[PDB]
Amino acid sequence: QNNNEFKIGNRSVGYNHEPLIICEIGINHEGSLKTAFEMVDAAYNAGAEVVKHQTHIVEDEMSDEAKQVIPGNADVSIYEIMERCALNEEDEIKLKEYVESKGMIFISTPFSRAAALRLQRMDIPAYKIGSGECNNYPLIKLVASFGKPIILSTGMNSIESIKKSVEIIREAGVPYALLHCTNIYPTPYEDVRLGGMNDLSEAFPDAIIGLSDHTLDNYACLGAVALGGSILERHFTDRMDRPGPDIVCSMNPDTFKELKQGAHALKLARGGKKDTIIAGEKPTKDFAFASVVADKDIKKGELLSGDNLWVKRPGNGDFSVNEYETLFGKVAACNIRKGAQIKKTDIE
Amino acid sequence: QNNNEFKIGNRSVGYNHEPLIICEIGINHEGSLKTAFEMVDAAYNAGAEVVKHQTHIVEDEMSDEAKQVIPGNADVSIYEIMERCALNEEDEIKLKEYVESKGMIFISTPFSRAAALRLQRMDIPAYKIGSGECNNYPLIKLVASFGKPIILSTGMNSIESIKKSVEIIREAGVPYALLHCTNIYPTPYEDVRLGGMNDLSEAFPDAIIGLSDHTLDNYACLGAVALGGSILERHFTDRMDRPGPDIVCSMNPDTFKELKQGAHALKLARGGKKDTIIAGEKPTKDFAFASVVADKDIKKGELLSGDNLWVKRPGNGDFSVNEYETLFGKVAACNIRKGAQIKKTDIE
Ligand SMILES: CC(=O)N[C@H](C=O)[C@@H](O)[C@H](O)[C@H](O)CO
Ligand SMILES: CC(=O)N[C@H](C=O)[C@@H](O)[C@H](O)[C@H](O)CO
Ligand SMILES: [Mn+2]
Ligand SMILES: [Mn+2]
Repeated sequence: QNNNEFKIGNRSVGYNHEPLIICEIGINHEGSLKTAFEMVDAAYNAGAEVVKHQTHIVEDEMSDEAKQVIPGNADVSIYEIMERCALNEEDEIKLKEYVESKGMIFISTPFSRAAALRLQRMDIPAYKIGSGECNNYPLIKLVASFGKPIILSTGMNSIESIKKSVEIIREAGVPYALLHCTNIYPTPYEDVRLGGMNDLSEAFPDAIIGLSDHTLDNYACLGAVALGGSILERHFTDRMDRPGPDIVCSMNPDTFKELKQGAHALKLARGGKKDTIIAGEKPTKDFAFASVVADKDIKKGELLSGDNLWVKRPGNGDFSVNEYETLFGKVAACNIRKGAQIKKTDIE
Repeated sequence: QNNNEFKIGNRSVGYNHEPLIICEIGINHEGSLKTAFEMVDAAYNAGAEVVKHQTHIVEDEMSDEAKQVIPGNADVSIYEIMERCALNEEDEIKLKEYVESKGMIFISTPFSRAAALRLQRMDIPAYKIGSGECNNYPLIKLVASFGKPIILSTGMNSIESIKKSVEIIREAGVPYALLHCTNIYPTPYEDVRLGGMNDLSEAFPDAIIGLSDHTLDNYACLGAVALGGSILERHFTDRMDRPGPDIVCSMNPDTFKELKQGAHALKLARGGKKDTIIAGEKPTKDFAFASVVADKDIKKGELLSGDNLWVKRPGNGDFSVNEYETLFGKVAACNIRKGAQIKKTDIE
């Protein structure tokens, strides 16, 4: 499919690498640092490599009007949701320390210029841009200027729209990933359109391609690995009985383990060429291919024909079924017994 | 991807249809009709639509040489294995009756001319050609002459080799499916090469494409549905404690149910276009897109610039973040308050 790669710290990312699962705890901690640590713990214990946060600073990321608009998966204002779940800088720093104290990579999504500038002071290894901010070219310009790689969610945007963000990233010269995404919480299967992944890499050949997902299970993310995705992102929780607008479409430690397992299998099985010769198939070839046999007794000097020849397993005959017809017209040099393979010495 | 379809009895098969799972009991019944019925039962009870058999007639399908060649997943001759598992015509007829008495479609794989002629007397709705016989053009010629659709496994064969079989099928004018396949029992993930599916449909645009599989689990078959497969075939057993050379890579009633479930989900999620507009995304668009706001107080008659403008959620502003730069140079008609959206009445 392709050979693009870049590193997030020490982790190589790309088609020829192990697909990377981003556990976004996001606002699932409900603004509690203690809950965020329990979620980071569940992710460590499940084998996660990367915890992603959301860096919310309510005054810089929304104007007064956001206190009157309700998101689709909640019933209060988006302003109220972020004032309730936002971690301040002192605690977000503690989150990053904790995540790395558990051996894992911390990245986050900035929603504002102030949030973007806070993460650069923390010196995170790479930056996630969410689907809302995929058309936020002034913000993309700022993050790309930090010189880290950029993982850009691409939901709710067209190729034409994304191309303007991608020109900005290329200009800064940082490597980048494009994540196909659908921003309904949760997302019906029929709205995933995994074909959108091929569309994205056909439109931008230099990009790592993966999927951000908000369906109820793993099927979409597994399908994306089969298609060549290198990065899979689901929301993450320690347990499903947590409160919060994104908990519903999150994975828990067990389903992460399923996803990590399917991702590994499909990383091996995907791709390749039809025509490749698999050495392990040879004993099956040798016994199951057909060889040309006599279909009846054939007298010395009689002509071989489609009436006195046929084909039978196994494959060690002098003439393969591929050469069946080239024996027509040839003359019997011996008496040939019915059911015997046609040997070269059976014809003049 | 494509729009090809044909029917197996009453079941429509193709990309725009529900993917079809073939439960091949094969030689798992170990030659026992009573065991074959227990396997047909487990398949009915699990929700199967199609039971596939293998139609073995040891004298017509192999010569004397097959009593000296051992298949890779066993330790006796292929001749011995088939003499032990082969159902005679009286019992194979009873199998087909039973399978249809349970509401299901019976198809089988012929391995010989006699086997092919037995199935036409039974008047099966479609024919499976296994990977061993994919280069058996004289046998393919005979089966295609029966006028039923043909599902052709394509393991251990190149595109160039398959093309000769496909010319034969097209000539008879029956619709056909191509199944990508790897004939190692069982098959490591790394040998599946799911890309071979795209290769097959790129080489033959009129064919239904699916996968025949012999890996240990469902990951491959799920990946094939994500890629657009319409037909999935695994070996089938009622329980895993059965004896036999193919039991190992078979599915049981539970894992079939998993596969049928993943197949249904990935049938919905696969395909589509990136640029499609998902109506359900609109509330997220309205709250998460940014609008141009004043970044500082701006005096009446001052010029708007990248220093006094910025962008903030939500999306109901007069100017989208897409129009951010077109506001540069415009003149303030009012006093504009810091943090307020730029309204059209704020500029001359
Ligand atoms: C558009 C957007 O930013 N969506 C976020 C996911 O990345 C969500 O986590 C929202 O913050 C959340 O669903 C609001 O209820
Ligand atoms: C090449 C071939 O015919 N393989 C069959 C599957 O379709 C197997 O079921 C074999 O009959 C079996 O594995 C022999 O041990
Ligand atoms: Mn998300
Ligand atoms: Mn098989």
